[PDB]
Amino acid sequence: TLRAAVFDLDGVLALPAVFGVLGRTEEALALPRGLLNDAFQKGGPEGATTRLMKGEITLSQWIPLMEENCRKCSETAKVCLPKNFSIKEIFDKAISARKINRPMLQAALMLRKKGFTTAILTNTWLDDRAERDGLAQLMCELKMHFDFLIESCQVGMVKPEPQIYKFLLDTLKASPSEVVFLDDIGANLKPARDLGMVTILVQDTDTALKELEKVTGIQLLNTPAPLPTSCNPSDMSHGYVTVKPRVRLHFVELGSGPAVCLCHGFPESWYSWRYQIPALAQAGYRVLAMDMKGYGESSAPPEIEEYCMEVLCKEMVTFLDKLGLSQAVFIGHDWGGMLVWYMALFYPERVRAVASLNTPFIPANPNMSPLESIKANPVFDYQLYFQEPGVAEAELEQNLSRTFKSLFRASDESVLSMHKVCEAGGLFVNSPEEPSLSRMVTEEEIQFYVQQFKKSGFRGPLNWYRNMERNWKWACKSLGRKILIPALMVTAEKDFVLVPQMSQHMEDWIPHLKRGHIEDCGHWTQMDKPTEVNQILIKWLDSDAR
Amino acid sequence: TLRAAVFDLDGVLALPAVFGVLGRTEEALALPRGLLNDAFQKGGPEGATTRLMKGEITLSQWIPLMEENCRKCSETAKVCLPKNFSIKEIFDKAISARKINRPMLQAALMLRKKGFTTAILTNTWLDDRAERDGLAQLMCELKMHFDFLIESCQVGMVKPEPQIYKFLLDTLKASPSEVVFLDDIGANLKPARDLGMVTILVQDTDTALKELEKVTGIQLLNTPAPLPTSCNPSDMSHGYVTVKPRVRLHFVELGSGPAVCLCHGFPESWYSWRYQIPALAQAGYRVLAMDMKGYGESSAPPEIEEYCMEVLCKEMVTFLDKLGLSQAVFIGHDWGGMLVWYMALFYPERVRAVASLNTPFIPANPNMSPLESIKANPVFDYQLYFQEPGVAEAELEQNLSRTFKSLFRASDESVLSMHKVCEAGGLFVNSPEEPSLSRMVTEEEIQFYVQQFKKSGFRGPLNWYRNMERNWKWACKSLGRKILIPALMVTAEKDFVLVPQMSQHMEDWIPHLKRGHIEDCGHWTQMDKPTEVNQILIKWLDSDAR
Ligand SMILES: Cc1n[nH]cc1-c1ccccc1
Ligand SMILES: Cc1n[nH]cc1-c1ccccc1
Ligand SMILES: Cc1n[nH]cc1-c1ccccc1
Ligand SMILES: Cc1n[nH]cc1-c1ccccc1
Ligand SMILES: Cc1n[nH]cc1-c1ccccc1
Ligand SMILES: Cc1n[nH]cc1-c1ccccc1
Repeated sequence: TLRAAVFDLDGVLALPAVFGVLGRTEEALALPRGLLNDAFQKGGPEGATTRLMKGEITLSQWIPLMEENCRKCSETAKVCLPKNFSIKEIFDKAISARKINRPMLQAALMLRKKGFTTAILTNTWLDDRAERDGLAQLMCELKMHFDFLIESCQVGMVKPEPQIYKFLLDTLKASPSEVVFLDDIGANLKPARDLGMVTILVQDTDTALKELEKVTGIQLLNTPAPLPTSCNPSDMSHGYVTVKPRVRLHFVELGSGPAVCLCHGFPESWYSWRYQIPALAQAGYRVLAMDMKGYGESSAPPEIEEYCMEVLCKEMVTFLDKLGLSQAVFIGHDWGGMLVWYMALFYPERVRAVASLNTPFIPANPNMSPLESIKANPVFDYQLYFQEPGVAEAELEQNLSRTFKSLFRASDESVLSMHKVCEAGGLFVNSPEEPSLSRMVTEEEIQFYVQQFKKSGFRGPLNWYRNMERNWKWACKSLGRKILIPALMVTAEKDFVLVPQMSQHMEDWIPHLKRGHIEDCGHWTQMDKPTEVNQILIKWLDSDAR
Repeated sequence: TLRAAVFDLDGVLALPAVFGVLGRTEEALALPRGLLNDAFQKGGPEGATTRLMKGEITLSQWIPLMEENCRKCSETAKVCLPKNFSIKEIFDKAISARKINRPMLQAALMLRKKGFTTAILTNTWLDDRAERDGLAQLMCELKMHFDFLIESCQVGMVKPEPQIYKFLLDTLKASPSEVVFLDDIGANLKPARDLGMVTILVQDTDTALKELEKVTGIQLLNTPAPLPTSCNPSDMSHGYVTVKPRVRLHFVELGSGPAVCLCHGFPESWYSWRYQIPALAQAGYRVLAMDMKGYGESSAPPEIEEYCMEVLCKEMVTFLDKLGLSQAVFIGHDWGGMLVWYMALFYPERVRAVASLNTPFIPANPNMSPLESIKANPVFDYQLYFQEPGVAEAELEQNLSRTFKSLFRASDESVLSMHKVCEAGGLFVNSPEEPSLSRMVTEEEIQFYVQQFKKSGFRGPLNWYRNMERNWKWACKSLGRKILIPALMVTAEKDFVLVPQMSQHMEDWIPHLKRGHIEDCGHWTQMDKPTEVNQILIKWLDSDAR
């Protein structure tokens, strides 16, 4: 029975294959057929290309050897190479044109998700070209999705040598009959077949996946659209910055490029951004996904005033200072979205660009108490229930599993009365004891939140809602200002508290405001519609944040 | 008695002052004298500029108001503003031209070092211009060196209003007679003088520093060249990455830009790079200063084989993978320098550029055992003393304070026989019990190393020296290769083990190799000559790493 799947890189996980480009170059240059492909494999096991693939020499050392091979091949065939013939130019162009074969990677992902051990087995080289980064990027993206990466130039062996196949089996800890092996080269497939492995000769991707589906008994073609890559907490880089003697902020960090600071809402975690972190890093950004003050591995001081917007914003400025960052793009959701607008208003020089999911920017009304304003909208009734220290902490901490399962639900899975709350006496009056698992979250994801909240509970988080008067006084100082830095407002059609209509007047205060809108999306935007969130954020970052 | 020093930003810590540029623009445009300076201060406490400085409006909102003021001023004076008159262009240019007044900052640094509380008190604005980053960078660099930064636009008060001065005193927790106040504006200096503060009217920096020196009784002018900014461990961002089930790597992180991975030697710490970390981040790089495997907060497994170069290099590749970095510049010293050459040789695609301090690149001799080679050079005798598990651990762990004080010494402060070692029976035979403190290190810096080494001791560190045969076998695979990526070799004149002469044949293997050389420099390069190291590294990074 199959339990491992092995994929080649060139012509399988990345397209197009070398044989095709050498063929195309020959056709473009009107060279004798097979000349370049012939000079490339010249000397077989004793040739320059074999030395390169075994890691005896680097790619830059191999270029001049390939050039000699081309000249010998041209001399024997009595033809002339064009005056401006450059192997370097040809090879630079072909490497950069090579892209991940997305449906093949999709199939590898599905097999692993079903319990298969997956590996990449490739005849590759040590790339020291000035343009090597393009290749490093492709390999870094690809490799993360597999259990193993076996590179000919690292192991000192090449396909079709029999030893690399026994090495592969040793690495997989599998018998040949338990392995499917996919390769676009018939000669490289043969030794695997000779050992008793299932082999797939890859020409067109669709037929290869049909053969793969048939042999594994797992549907790989025509499948529903997969979710974006998520995060495994234990595999992330965890960062810790002391912003003041009693306060440290924890963050998860991924990628290179402009700094993008993600700010979660209530009662959440850096983990609420799990589907955005890999996508934004792959899009060319350095992601800093915070545990906001009062949450997860960040400090959670007990005092209400430690959670006013002025204090929270000052600490995020200190966070940047200590990291040596002059700016960051600030992206927030819910209370994180509230924080990001205030960062834009009070610290524009430190904010490269600002984006909020669900949370609109509404200027403080100096002629009305926030308490007065809140009471007028019945959907904000829970905020009044949250005021009394200890009451909401007791209900929310009673059963963490129940709390998160009740909260984290799609628009059609509501389980709690988002009413009063106060008069019903609790957010969970008439709510199930053991709610059903939302289609949005797995049991494992719920248990992560449960474990995070065992450290500090709900006091710090609830304190974000206990500074209404103080926040209002501070916000009143900004009434003569406008937000003129790049800004994005993302509305969620089915957030029944932070309704899209609440954002309708934002252009009065943010004239250059850009927008996104997500249909059939509840309050938990990032995990409700991750694909849509990623598309909106990346498009906006690439156009307005650089 | 004075115990606090307050500095203005414009015309004191940053030059040149606004009044001068407005004057220059008037002269350049042949405008009536004082026209622009007049439109700028128009309306005094009720004017647009006061609203801007109090933070009522942002800089972008203030530009159009300043333009109207200019037109009213031109109308009354019966003159015409040129057709292409742009306040935006003028102000953009003046902000970018403004630079830190280095001697003034030097004096502020010296006063704080002597126990003064230091602060910046500035009439500033909320910058939302597309070019705001230039200013954010200047402020971020400046602010780190002071106890307080008081900005008019954050506190809603301006100089010369009396309240800002009482606010300043409250912040400093000082009586007016304990404060020196430096300002280039006479009107802004007056309220401080009226309270009883010592005041310095700053015109030319040298005279201001003479007045400052006289009043504080501390030499500030003509002082010896200061050391580069160091690191306070508790103020750094600390990162942690699990590279394998039992191994986590710790690093300190600072700055934005291309990733620069610093790799310390034996028996050191990320802290050995303390003078490089702020300088390289300020130079525009994202510094990742490692605790190498076996050190500080990184894991220290007991097995010798966990410390072979092949394993160490693979883990540094995993470290990059987990951080989502396709490449990093690798800079190493001693064993870190050995690691970086092997990273360049085995993982060129992951290495943006490579630099080593002291450690040369010498290819493995396949016709000789490393043990054979080592024995031939008497300066490497200690490496033979290090071979036996437990012997060197016992001597080095006996008294950590003694160990680090004996090791970390300048070229003229040698305290140990760097002889055999074996026959003398210990690195500390005939060495003092309580060595004198080297001019290179403070007691506090020594105690940091002492505290780091209490966690894992010397087993992991010494294991770096216990893989000679294994490292030699692995290095022999790379004999046909050359290092063709950007590379820098830095020699230290007075390193009596890793002598500059050992690097003499490197161009045979690294044809494009660039070099640096440090005179009167012992083995501990980074702390021996930090200014020189910073100059060499930054110049090289800017030309070859980007
Ligand atoms: C920020 C926020 N997140 N969720 C609900 C929120 C609020 C907060 C104050 C007032 C109205 C609504
Ligand atoms: C916590 C919260 N803040 N704002 C809205 C919230 C919701 C929305 C839907 C279901 C539960 C909770
Ligand atoms: C309380 C309030 N009233 N109006 C606006 C308010 C804010 C402002 C900043 C942060 C939270 C809430
Ligand atoms: C790397 C290193 N750092 N210091 C001394 C070193 C060595 C190591 C092996 C062989 C000779 C010299
Ligand atoms: C540890 C070490 N490795 N190489 C050279 C070393 C020195 C050099 C001078 C003084 C003490 C130790
Ligand atoms: C032992 C040895 N002999 N020659 C070169 C050697 C190396 C190579 C890599 C790392 C440490 C030492």
